[PDB]
Amino acid sequence: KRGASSYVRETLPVLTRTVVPADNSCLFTSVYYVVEGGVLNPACAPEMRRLIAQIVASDPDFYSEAILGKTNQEYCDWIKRDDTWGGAIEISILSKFYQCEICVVDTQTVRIDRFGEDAGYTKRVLLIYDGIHYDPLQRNFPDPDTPPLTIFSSNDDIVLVQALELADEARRRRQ
Amino acid sequence: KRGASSYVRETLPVLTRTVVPADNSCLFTSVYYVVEGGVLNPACAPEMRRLIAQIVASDPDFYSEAILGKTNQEYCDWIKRDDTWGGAIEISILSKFYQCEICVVDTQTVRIDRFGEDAGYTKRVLLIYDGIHYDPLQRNFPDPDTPPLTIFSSNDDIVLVQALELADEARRRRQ
Repeated sequence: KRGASSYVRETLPVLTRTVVPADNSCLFTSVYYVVEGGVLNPACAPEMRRLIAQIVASDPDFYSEAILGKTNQEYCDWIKRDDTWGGAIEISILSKFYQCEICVVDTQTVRIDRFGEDAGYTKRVLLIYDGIHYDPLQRNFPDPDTPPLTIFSSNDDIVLVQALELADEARRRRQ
Repeated sequence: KRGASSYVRETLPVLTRTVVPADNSCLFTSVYYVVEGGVLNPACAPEMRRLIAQIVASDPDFYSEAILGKTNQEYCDWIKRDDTWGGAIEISILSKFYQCEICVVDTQTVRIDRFGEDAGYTKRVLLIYDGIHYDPLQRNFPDPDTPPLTIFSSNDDIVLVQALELADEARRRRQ
């Protein structure tokens, strides 16, 4: 029969995805979810786009065509549209605003893209990206009381270890 | 446009499954794969079953009905059949024989079952189990030269962190 006495069971916290709506707002909704401590607000994008436009218009010395791929005013008009999709340029701006490292695991390349890698921020948050859609990641614990965590120490590299595994498994399921 | 300059890419080694045949030999084939350094030998089971029977018959003081769920002779006849499936009793015996901790991640319970947890072995190997089929796990590296690794230090808990993630993702895909 079974053998239940011949081993010691172990468990640890794991990272899990929380799914946000599959629309062009997903970057903004995912970022809000993790910097807010794990709370979905599907209406956050217009305020976040306005914030990004304010930041970019206020620093044209930095935010030029070479960075934005559009003129500074053209970019600001563009980010304020309700139909545009966010990406790396906006994640970099939001990382600086929130003063938080944003680590995006990419399931197409099995790599983490770290925004704020050298900034000395004390916290990091994680998203997962498949080339079109972003979702937020959180740490779930193996106990019934601890709520999920979305904001990590920037010295916590366990989350990076686990995120990469999740990306690798996703890319293998895709293949 | 794209934003490729605004982040630092990072990667790390990840654990991956190597698939062994979907038949009743899978425990034995998976164990051979990892203790042999990552080599599939689909013909290993008869020799491994004979070894287990020899070990059990040689220590009836320990290997009684309370451990085996059969009489010692009934167990030895049973393990030598070519149609029987291995499980925890056999993993515990093989862990002692190989002097290696065998860590089975269970995708039904999202837990690692550690055989040899307190034995002071200096190496560990990992399998993944879904309630019926075992496959071996290995560490693959993000470079073209390092071959995959199946035998870890028993102080390497990164492999446990990553295995649990893989189990969690498997149980969520099942649901």
